[PDB]
Amino acid sequence: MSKIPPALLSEAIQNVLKDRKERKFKESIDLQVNLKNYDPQKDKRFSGSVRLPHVCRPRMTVCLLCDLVHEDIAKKNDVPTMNQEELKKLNKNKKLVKKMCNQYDAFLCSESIIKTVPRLVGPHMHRVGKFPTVCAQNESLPDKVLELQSTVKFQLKKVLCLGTCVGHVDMTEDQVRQNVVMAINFLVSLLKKNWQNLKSAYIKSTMGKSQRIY
Amino acid sequence: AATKREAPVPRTGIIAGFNKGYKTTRRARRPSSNDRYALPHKKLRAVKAIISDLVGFSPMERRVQELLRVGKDKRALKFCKKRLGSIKAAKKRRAKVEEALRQQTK
Amino acid sequence: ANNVDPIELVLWMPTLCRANKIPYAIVKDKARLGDAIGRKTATCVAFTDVNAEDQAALKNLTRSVNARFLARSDVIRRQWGGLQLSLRSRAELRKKRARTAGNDAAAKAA
Amino acid sequence: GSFMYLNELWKKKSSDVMRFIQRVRAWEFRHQHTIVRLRRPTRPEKARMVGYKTKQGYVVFRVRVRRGGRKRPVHKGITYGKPNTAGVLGRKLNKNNRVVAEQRLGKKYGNLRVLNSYWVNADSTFLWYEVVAVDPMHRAIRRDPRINWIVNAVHKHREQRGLTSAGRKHRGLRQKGHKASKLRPSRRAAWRRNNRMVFLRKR
RNA sequence: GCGCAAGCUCAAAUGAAAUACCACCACUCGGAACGUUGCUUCACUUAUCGAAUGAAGAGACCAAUGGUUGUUUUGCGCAGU
RNA sequence: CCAAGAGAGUAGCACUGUUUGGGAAUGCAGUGUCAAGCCGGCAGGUAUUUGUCUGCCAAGGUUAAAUAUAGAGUAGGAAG
RNA sequence: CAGACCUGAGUGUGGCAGGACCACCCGCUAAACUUAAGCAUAUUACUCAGCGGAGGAAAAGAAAACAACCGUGAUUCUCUCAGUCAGCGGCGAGCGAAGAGGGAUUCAACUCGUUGCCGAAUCGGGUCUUAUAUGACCUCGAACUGUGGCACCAUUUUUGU
Repeated sequence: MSKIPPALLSEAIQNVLKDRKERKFKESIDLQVNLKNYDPQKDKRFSGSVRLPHVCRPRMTVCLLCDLVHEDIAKKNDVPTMNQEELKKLNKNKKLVKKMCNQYDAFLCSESIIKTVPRLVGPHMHRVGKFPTVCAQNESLPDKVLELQSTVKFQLKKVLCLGTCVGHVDMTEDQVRQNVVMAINFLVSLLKKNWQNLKSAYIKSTMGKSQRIY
Repeated sequence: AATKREAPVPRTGIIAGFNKGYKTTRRARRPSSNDRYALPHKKLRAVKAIISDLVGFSPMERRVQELLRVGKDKRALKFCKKRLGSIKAAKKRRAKVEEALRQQTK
Repeated sequence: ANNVDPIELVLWMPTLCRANKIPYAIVKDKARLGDAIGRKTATCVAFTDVNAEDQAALKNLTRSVNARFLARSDVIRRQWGGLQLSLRSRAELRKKRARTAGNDAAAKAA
Repeated sequence: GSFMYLNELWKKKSSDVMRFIQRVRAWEFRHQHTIVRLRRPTRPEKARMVGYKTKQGYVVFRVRVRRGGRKRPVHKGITYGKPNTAGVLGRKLNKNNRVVAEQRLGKKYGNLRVLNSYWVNADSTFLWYEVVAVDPMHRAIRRDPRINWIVNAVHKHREQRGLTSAGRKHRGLRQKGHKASKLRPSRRAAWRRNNRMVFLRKR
């Protein structure tokens, strides 16, 4: 999918977007990828970070030891700080696991607790694709979260269909299509069977149906 | 086939260790016309195919074909190997049915 | 010819003809053929030529024959031959067996 | 050369179409007596290519031989013996059916020389081979200087000495040296050779 | 967050394990369509097979007919070349 | 102005047996099964795939001479 | 509208075959005794016996070999290797080879079927000529294809058409 043999207009996503209804409501466009055929107890699945230019993803949590530098300073500039104790409390209930993956795109963690952060929160962060990156006491927080913010997650499981959000209608038709293109370009460049087990891909608006890419 | 015969082999230059006995002076072999061996001597194909067409298929051929038609295509692993015998043959059948169908289909 | 000692000997031919997209007829008997050549029977036959004078009729025919043979051939390639029991058995399903009457003998009346 | 077609066509054994042909033949033989002269082969392609070339002296036979294998005949199927060659359907039968067939043709008359023979059919019962047999007496044939070799003293039979290629197959002839070996001087001769005795002139 | 509404949400909340914008890997039946092909009915009569005979009346005879046996000039329908 | 015309239920494979010094198979025979885009086919003594590379081109068809004679060989020598 | 053709009979007509012989051959087939201190595997033996069937010898024979070369070039046979570092094998008993080299012998090599082969089959049988072919003519074997030509070494591949 995504393309046409003489490369004129090229063609599927462009027809789907051009035909697509316009509306005043703020329609997300999400990508539905469908997997089929694999070598199950031979394969390690895909728990992968797909980076998508322009996805509406930027928000983020900073794990530090509790002292003035820079945990107190991060609270007064209104950054969520999660100390070692708080991080353990976050992890358990099924109410909270969904709002952590859904309401954060970047994770930052302190230098003086570097062994401890993999040991504790790593399984949740794995599927998310935005693993905690190092934060020093001299760190600039907005300058460190770069590609984590562009990340969207692929978690294969035995999933024959997961949905991801490739952008909104506020992101151009080139950005939503470039994100599905980029997504396939990451999937191909990350999955061992590339696109052999890629049955179908679709983009769908908030109040639009799903349209297949050929 | 002629993919195996052409200006071969300036063997070199001394015994053992990747080179051996004498820096050849590789005579002009092989004008070997038994490379006539079938090829697509057009005749072969032509006939074979007509008749091939004329006869339809075999039960099996069809059988495997079914498998394809579904896509049980590691199957026939067996059919081709056992039925035809040997791994090459297997390959050979495999093409053979498959092709015929695939283009047949258009 | 459709009457020949191995039919196998010639079997590929209509097909071939068809392949060569040439006019081909399914013609009866070896014997008469034999006779135009004066042999006891005769085996395969074609015209390359004649004289033009004779052509027109030939042409008419050729079309029909091919129409009856090549153009349809494929269809003929669908259409199987054979299957046939004795008479008796026809008569049977027509009769004592399957059509004595209303059926085999079932309901005629209503 | 039409045979080119013929041959391939002829390879199509395993099919319905053939099996028609086969079937008629399979009623025909099945109706029919054991060994018959033919006014032409039913498989000309092999025949001509195993050499049939249209004139007298060339004689055609169709021949019926029971297939299967065989028992070791023993009265009442009893062997005393040490174990080894045992079983009712024991020793399997070295000579080939074709060969027997030819040979039986060889026995069948007081003339014919198998030029060769090919299988035409087999059923559940009989193998049919169509046998190209020659008489070596026709004056034209005898006249024929191409074939006249056939006439000669070595030809007081052939088939039972194992002279067809097939016979020669069971007779084992392959020129592949280390798969040619032993039989190359017959079975026996070589044995005689190989187990020679101390003929040393001097010592 | 969603939408016409708005319900549930979300962002409550517990338990053993949690959902609207909702993309889905978790049984089971369910079908024709999906034409194929597998085992199966029971259809049949032509291979085979048993018997029988110097192969001595198979079928076409029954009601007012059959023959859907046809084959078939011929017709119409269709469809096609 | 190009052609370029080489062996099938055989080859093969299974299976069985038999057979071989020949070994994860030397053959053969039976039975079943059953091959060639021809970038082919056959061979290259550890099974295989897998790939090269190396040697040939089978499966129809004829062919002195140099050898034998081995017990029972026949014409005509030579002998111990 | 009408009588074949085709096949299978029966004659006539001309051959052939049998059985011999069978030392050696050529096929085929195919013991046990023995040994293993037993013995079944093994061995004997792929021998005996049996059977078929030839010759003056037969057999074999012209690459789907050998190789691993500085290469070889039908077969056969001999010598050789090697009773072996090939090896098989109650792995024991017992078994067990090839290649090459030297060498003898040899100037040994050969066809058809898939190639346009084709102005009444170029053929063959018969006939009749010619003193044989040839000539000739039928017969009618033969266009279900015999001839010729050509035969994956070539033809010059290929292109100098």
